[PDB]
Amino acid sequence: EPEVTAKVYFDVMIDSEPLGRITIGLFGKDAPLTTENFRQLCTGEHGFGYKDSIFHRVIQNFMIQGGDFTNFDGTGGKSIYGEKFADENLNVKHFVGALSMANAGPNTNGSQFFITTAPTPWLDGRHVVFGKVLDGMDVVLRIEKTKTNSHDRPVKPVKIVASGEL
Amino acid sequence: XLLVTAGLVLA
Repeated sequence: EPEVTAKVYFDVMIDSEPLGRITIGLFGKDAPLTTENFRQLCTGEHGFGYKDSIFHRVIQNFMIQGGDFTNFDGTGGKSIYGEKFADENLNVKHFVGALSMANAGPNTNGSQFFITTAPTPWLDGRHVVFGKVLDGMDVVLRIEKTKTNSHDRPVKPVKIVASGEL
Repeated sequence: XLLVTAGLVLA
């Protein structure tokens, strides 16, 4: 597994009820452009960011998705390098607790990411794994069970009330 | 299937 260079966090809440904090580690050396994008969206430096956004797609035994802070349905989001950016590294493989980039085909990374809650090998080579949950994995296994409707969207919104850096 | 896309979301 890659070396962790930086640490970010998400304080999560499901409809007024605080769940806790997800501390994430970032593989800065194996995917510098990608982790930088992530880091700066966590702080909010450029005006926009993951703060107040939600996890619009949660699927038990698979993953939880988020990062659409411009449409909240999974059709939006934007990187700090404009609209989209090429995939830096596709050599790192997925594992439970990994941070990976969600996309729309090759070289279409934006701001949407997912955290895996089970083995997703069939995804290797197509999504840039750029980090791992260092702590707050139980907070992730909590969200995973929340009630969703068709389209796998959370009935009660799962919100990132605060995101930052350590 | 089991994909994590941004926009379409298929099988």
